Amino acid sequence: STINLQKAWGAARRVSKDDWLEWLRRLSLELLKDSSSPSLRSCWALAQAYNPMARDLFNAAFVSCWSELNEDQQDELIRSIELALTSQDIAEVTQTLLNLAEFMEHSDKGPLPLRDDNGIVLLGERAAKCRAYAKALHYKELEFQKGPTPAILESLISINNKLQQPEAAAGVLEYAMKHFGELEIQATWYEKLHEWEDALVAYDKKMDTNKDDPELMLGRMRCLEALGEWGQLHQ
Amino acid sequence: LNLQGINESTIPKVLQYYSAATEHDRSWYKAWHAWAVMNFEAVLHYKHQNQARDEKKKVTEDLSKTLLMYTVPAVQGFFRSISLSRGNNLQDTLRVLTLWFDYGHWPDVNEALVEGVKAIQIDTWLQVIPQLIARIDTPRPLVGRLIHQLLTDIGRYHPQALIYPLTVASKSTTTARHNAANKILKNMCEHSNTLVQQAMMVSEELIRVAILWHEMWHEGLEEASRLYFGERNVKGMFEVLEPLHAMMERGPQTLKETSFNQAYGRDLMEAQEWCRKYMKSGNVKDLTQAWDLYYHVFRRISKQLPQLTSLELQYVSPKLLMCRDLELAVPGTYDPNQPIIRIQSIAPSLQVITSKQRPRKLTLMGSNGHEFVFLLKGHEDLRQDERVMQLFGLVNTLLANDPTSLRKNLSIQRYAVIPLSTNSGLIGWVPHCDTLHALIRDYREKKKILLNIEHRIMLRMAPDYDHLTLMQKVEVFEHAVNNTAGDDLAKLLWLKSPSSEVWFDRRTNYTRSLAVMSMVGYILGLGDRHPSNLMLDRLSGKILHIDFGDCFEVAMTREKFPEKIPFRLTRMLTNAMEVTGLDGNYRITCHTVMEVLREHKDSVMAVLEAFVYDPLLNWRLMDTNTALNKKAIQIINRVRDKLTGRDFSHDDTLDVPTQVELLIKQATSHENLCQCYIGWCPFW
Amino acid sequence: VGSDPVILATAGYDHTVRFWQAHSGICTRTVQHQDSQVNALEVTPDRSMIAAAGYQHIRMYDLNSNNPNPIISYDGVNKNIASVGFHEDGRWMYTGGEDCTARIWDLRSRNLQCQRIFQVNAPINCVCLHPNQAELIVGDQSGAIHIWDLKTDHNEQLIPEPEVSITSAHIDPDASYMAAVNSTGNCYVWNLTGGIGDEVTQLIPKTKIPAHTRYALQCRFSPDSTLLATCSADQTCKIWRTSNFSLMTELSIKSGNPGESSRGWMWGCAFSGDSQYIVTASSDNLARLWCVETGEIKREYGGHQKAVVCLAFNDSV
Amino acid sequence: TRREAIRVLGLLGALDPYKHKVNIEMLVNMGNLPLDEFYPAVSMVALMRIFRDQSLSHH
Repeated sequence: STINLQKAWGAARRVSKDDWLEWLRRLSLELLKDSSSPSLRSCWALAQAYNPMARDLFNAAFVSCWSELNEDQQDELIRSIELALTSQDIAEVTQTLLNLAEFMEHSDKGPLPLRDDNGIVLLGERAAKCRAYAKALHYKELEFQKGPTPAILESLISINNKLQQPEAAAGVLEYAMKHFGELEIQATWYEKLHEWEDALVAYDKKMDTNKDDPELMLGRMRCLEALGEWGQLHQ
Repeated sequence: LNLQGINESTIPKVLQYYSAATEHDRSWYKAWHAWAVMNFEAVLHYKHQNQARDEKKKVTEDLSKTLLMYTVPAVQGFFRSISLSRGNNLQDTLRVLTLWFDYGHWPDVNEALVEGVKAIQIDTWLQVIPQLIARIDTPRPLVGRLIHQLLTDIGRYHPQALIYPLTVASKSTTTARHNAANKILKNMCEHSNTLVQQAMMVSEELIRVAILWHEMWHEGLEEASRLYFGERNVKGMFEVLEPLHAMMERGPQTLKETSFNQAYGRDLMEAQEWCRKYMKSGNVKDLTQAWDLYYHVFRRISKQLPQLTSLELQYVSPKLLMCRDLELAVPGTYDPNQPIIRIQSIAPSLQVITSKQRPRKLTLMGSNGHEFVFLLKGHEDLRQDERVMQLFGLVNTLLANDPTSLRKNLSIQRYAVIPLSTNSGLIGWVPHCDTLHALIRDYREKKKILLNIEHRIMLRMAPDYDHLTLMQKVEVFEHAVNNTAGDDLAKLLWLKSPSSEVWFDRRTNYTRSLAVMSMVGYILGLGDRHPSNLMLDRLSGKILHIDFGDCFEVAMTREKFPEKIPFRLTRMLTNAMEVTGLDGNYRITCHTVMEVLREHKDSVMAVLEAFVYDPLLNWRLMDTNTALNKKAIQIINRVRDKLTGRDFSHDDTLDVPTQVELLIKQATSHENLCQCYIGWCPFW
Repeated sequence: VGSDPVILATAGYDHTVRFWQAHSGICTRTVQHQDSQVNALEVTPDRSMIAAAGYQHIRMYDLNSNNPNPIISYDGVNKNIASVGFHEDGRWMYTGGEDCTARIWDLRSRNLQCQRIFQVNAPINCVCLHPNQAELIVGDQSGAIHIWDLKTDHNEQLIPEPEVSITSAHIDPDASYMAAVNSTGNCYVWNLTGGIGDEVTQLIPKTKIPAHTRYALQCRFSPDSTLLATCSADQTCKIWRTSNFSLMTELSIKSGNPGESSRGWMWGCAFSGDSQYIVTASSDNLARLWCVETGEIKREYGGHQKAVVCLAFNDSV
Repeated sequence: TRREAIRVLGLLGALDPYKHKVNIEMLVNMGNLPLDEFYPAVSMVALMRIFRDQSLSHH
């Protein structure tokens, strides 16, 4: 259970969904024999019979295997996690790979050191493609408590219309008034939250200073068709 | 009202203006609702005119003979609203009584109650049963004697929901109050002769389970000693001792009562003889032996107070062991449209909560195979805490018509308070819920952090924290906020949920359900609320509160720095809400509550006229004065001024978002948090 | 100690009151306090003793004799006595409580009670007094400056604006300007009127200056009627003048570290004889001697170990 | 079937879920016990999913 660890990690030969689902089953089989506790061995005889048995005890067999090696092949485990979801993203495979990074942070030993970033952008975009909106809000307080950059708060407005929580996105516009200013306020927030009354002053002060932007031209012409003023729109 | 208002010229105009709308549609509810409200406000306006222009019997007669003319629009306007209410009987029932509470000695009221009481359905007046008993001592032969006719009509259907307010009526203090209650109890024994004699046996023995014999002698000595030693009491000390001297005539019957006889029953009867050696002159040596015996038994009682963890019911009250197969149903949940659910028996052993105020956590046995857990208290105040329980359901009733309130789906849980006596009661314990004192204090040992680690450093900074001035309590506040972290309470929720979809829902339910009583308690006037009264659901995350019994200047009477803090603004309640700012789940949550609590005037002005005018509950205004006419007008004045929102500037009427903004920066800044008591703990 | 015309005393939280000298750098002695705090410090103008006031006690120390003892302790008044007022030579004494009372005390009387009671509707924050017992200026929490007379009770109630919280009040010896700084930072400037035998004192609104943003602590005029300082809690102080209101020197004790805050505030200020030196008390346990015009570090005394709120200052030469 | 079932479900109209609701364990025990006591207390948790009515008839 030591020499054979360097075989099923760096494969990178997965094309069809049979192979992508066959890798995780033998990975769950490999995680069983490394643990010194005898409770993990009894499920190895049942894993050959029951086929979803890989989706039963993969959380408990991960920490007992990660905390056993002598701090040398853990980076190979990180590279095996990171190179598994690079290309050809299957949805349940990404669900399994995000469930591997779930059991660790409930303990008192710290979260997993994936990418030396604790898994913010890499698994969050995969959960956003798999429509996990409860998982998309977990790294938001990771991004907020590690330095507010202007590429954070513009992504939470796109995960609120399909969440149908308008009060969570309504506490965003007044947050930038007394903390951020005026230069960081765009017309993206007024479009997805379905209002077109107070933003017309912003479209007039934005489109008259610079040239006629095409996206702002498409957004300006909705001000007459969403409120019911079809007289000026025909002109 | 927008142009002129109320004067002596628009009163006969609006009568014609509403009787024009009345004659078209008779089945239209508002023609007998709004016209009835317009008739009801005229009596209160005339009373305010009399008390503000004349008083501050020659004017009383000119008021009464004028109200005799305005009676025929007033009394008959409500009964058509109660024959067509169909669900909202919280307003149409009491308004024919409050005038009857004031001027019920009239023959017009006598002929008016014939067509209303004898021509109403039975499913309307099944909710006003405990409220119509507390007016038993009326000297008028017409007002105080209609209840004996009313219980004949009420008691014909559903007799199971009647004895729970009738039990506390036969245990009154003076003589003339409980004689009519004994007459009521003799009148109630004409149906089956099964429920009264067994319900008394259940109630008195559960009171015997609730309080013990040796528990009351603790405060019975602590009062009767300290009054005589500190406040110069002579005759009131015997008045304190005389309920204890009027107890030992029944005699011991059981094993615990025999243990009390062999443990203490030798000097309790004898010490009265020492009192008989005190009444002749007032000597010292003829009484200090009784003080020696009292101080000897006080320590022997106090040594057995940590030795009360689990008890068996055969020692204290084995009267629930002889005969079985009763009909005692579940108290509080008796619905007329649901089948009855009876209780088989009582559990022999039950876990008892040990605390400072000595509660009990009792259980019952249902008929479906499920347990029912209740809280049992004693020597406290809950007669004022049960008058705020009926207003917890009418909010959920009122939020079921406006489409903004339907999109939030409020789930405000409630229960029913069962009265036991003037000092003890039964609290409905909501199962699978918890306070936050058991979460943080068990989570604090998980990260190797002791309790006072934020406190002792302040003792390094300023050991006179309860003695500083106003300007010197400014820098000491933010030392536990800026230095220490605040994401500790947000992780203990993460260590409980199995997934993240339920987790964010429960964490946001922790926040969206605290701003629904923060303004209702602002109307009611809450203050000095320790977090052990919080009630958090450990399955869904709902916010409830208990112990509402210090409102209306009672919380602003004490001298140990009385705070002006309506809702909590510590770091826990701030960092529990997530990182979008401070108005995400607070401003939009308060956007909905304001209209549904503002324009429903008939429901918000139908509850506070009951317990304030209750003569058994005015004593909370007695605790302010170390009379009632000056205070009772100003209470409703303050209620109206908080409902209109004209509390700070009295020039204009502010709208909804400005009034929401007024309840933000009044507790955000630090001038109101440093005028607080040490028990509030702003460093948490 | 008693022969020093520049008297400077600093009190802390560890029951220590220390007298500091000007140009020597030698600590004289310490004064032990009994289980409470001292809220106000003021040198009596007789150049013999010093008065103080704290929680549930009013005591006075000595300047000539080392390690004195309390002889007469006027008690009976509780609940955070903060504001003090004294005679121009050291005869009368006035304490300010929060119970809406204006007590009149004496150092040579017999009764241990007050003389008369003036009732208001708000707790008293600041007390200002004329040196010959003429008028009384009372600041409150609600924002109503009261001018009161000792023998006729001519009330003058002035409400500038609701939702304010004033800090301190001061008047120049020329009796011509008055400044009121709230908790927000609005500096109300009022012009006086030279009425001695008539008590005219009709106030005129000169100029409102919102100088500071955060909370203020204390404002004080210059003895030469030239400058005006307003201490704030944002670790800086922008001193101004009277005539033209020009920014001369911004005394900034800020750190610049975003990961380390709450070092020390600008608690107390004291103008010198020619308005050149100033005494600065902070919470960093480093008593610095800043300058008015230049604004640099001259002397440094790390003697005290706890925070300092008030000081005692006298230039009785 | 697919092109007509959409017509059936769309010719009725829309529907709100708040009126529809009027008509109509795994990670908990680990939060109290440490990892040394959870590793024997998980295998039967991995064994009771076989004890749901399906996967017994062949093994």
